[PDB]
Parts: sequence; structure tokens; C-alpha cells
Amino acid sequence: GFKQDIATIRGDLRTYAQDIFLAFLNKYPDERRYFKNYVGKSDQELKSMAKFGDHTEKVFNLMMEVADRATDCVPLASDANTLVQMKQHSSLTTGNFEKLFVALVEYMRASGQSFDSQSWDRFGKNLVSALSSAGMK
Amino acid sequence: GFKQDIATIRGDLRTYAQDIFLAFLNKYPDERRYFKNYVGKSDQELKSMAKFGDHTEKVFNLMMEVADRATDCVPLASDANTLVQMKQHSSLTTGNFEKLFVALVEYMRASGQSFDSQSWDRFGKNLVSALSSAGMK
Ligand code: HEM
Ligand code: HEM
Repeated sequence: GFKQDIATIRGDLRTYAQDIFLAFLNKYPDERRYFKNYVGKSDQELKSMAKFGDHTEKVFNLMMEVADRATDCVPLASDANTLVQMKQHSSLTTGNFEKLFVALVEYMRASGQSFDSQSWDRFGKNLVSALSSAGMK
Repeated sequence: GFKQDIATIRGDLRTYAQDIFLAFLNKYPDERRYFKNYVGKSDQELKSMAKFGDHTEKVFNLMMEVADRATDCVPLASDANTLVQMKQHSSLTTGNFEKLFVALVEYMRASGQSFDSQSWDRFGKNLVSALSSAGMK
């Protein structure tokens, strides 16, 4: 289930982090306008960039702690507040988070792993709701 | 589901509040000691008393609002705080609340009306956790 999937991702975090984030950027290529130096590059050229692996692992490090601190896929309001008040997230609306979780769930449903993809969908939805309550447009 | 259940209960509140509360005291008779005006009265005698109908409805009115404000059966920390810091709940421990929800779920599973009883179980567990966090021994 959801709690298990957390441990699964954390067991091979950078690989899942890069692969899921690549799924997101390939599903929604105009999302790359929020990042610097990601455009014009294939999967293998994002992966030999130093910052891509590092930054993206940090993203999922935090995503897994937010998931881990959740109850029944409901994230802490304090975790949503952190995500909204991060300088690096100042350009975002909740719709950017919706796209990420749509791509995440799609990735899980296509993988050869026994993920609980319905829970990740509930979690993405609950996080969007929480981001709105914490004041993200 | 859980949301429909709130509407079912709200629709005929005086009746559900009294029925569930009595199912609580009858399953756990020791609990009556906390409601000193109800000691030594039959089910029918309690209904003739003004503060029984009126205080029990208010009990369940609050319960329904906590339920309505929950996400996926997870109540707000602020709502758990209110229940803890109520003059009337000063002598209580989380076990008192655990007993209420056991009786409530049992009542629901025995009824003719169709209830999402596993959700009310979940809600009870989550609320007990929130009460403990908020400082209830
Ligand atoms: C639950 C979802 C998310 C979590 C936990 C998360 C977490 C993070 C973390 C930890 C960083 C800092 C990384 C570092 O400094 O190395 C970061 C940076 C950033 N995030 Fe996210 N993030 C999430 C969703 C998103 C989404 C959906 C977008 C846009 C589509 C986004 C845009 C950015 C940008 C533009 C930066 C700074 C630039 C960069 O690191 O290259 N965030 N976020
Ligand atoms: C989530 C479940 C509960 C909710 C929403 C709740 C809510 C309330 C509210 C709003 C009152 C004030 C009623 C009034 O003065 O009209 C109250 C009174 C009281 N409650 Fe709680 N309660 C809950 C569970 C419990 C439990 C588990 C016990 C102990 C077993 C308890 C014991 C009392 C007592 C002894 C009073 C005073 C009696 C009265 O004022 O009529 N309640 N309850």
C-alpha cells in the first residue's frame, strides 16, 4: 500500500526520483519553463547534468517525508505551508502540483511494481486541497 | 459514504443523537457516571427531560461538524483541540472516546439505514490519535 510505496521509493530514491520527474516533464514539456537549463535536452543529457539528479532527489526526499507524515493520505497543513512559502515555489499554482501527480500515478500504473497508485492519486488531490488552504493560487 | 452519513444523521438529529448515545451508555453502563442527571432513568424517562434531548443533540451537532471538516476521515487538529480543552471533558481520557465510537459503529451496523461504518471506525481511530496529540491522557 501507500505506506509501503514510501519505503519502496526510498530504497532506490534517485532512480525513482529521476524517472518520475522525467515522466512529468515528458508528459507536460511546458513545465520545464519553471526550471533553468532543462529545455532542449533528452532523458540521458538531463541525467548527466549534475544539478538534475541532485535537485530532483531533494524534491522526492521531501515528497516522501510529506507522504510519510500524512494520515490516510492527508498531508499535514504545516507541510503544505512549507511547500507554498518556499522561494523556489513562488511562481507556482496548485495546477502545477495536480500535473505532477497525474504523471506520478501514470508512471506507477505502467511500472512492473505493485504500487498503490489510487492512494497516490488521493494523496496528490489532498495535497492540492491543502496547498489551496495554505493560500497557493 | 461518510458524507452521505453526515446528511442522514443531520436529517433526523434529535433521533440519531439520542439513539446512538443510549446505545453508548447501554453497551458501556459504567460511562453513565459521567452524566450524573441521567443516573437511574429509563430510556423513555430521559427523553422527557429537556437537557437530555437538547445536550445530546448538541453533542452530535458538534460531532457532525468535526466529521464534515475532516478530509478522508482525518479530523482537524483544531477540532481535536476544542474537544480536549471543553470544561465538560476535563476528566476524560481517549478510552472514553474509543468506547463511544465502538458503540456508534455497532449501532450503524445493526440499523436498517445504510451507513459507511468502516469509515466511522476509521474516523474514531483518527480522532483518538488527534485527541492524544492535543494532550488528552
Ligand atoms: C509535492 C511536490 C513537491 C515537493 C515536495 C517539492 C520540493 C522541492 C524541493 C525540496 C526543492 C529544492 C531542490 C533543491 O534546492 O535542490 C524544490 C525546488 C524547485 N521546485 Fe519543487 N517540489 C514539489 C513540486 C513542484 C512542482 C509541481 C513544480 C513545478 C512544476 C516545482 C518547481 C520547483 C522549482 C522551479 C525549483 C527551484 C529550481 C530547481 O531546483 O532547479 N516544485 N521543490
Ligand atoms: C466526538 C465525540 C464527542 C463530541 C462531539 C462531544 C461534544 C460535547 C458537547 C458539544 C457538550 C456540551 C453539551 C451541552 O452543554 O449542551 C458535551 C458535554 C459533555 N460531554 Fe462530550 N462530546 C463527545 C464525546 C464525549 C465522551 C466520549 C464523554 C465521556 C464518556 C463525554 C462527556 C460529556 C459530559 C459528561 C458532558 C456534560 C453533560 C452535559 O453538559 O450535558 N462526551 N459533549
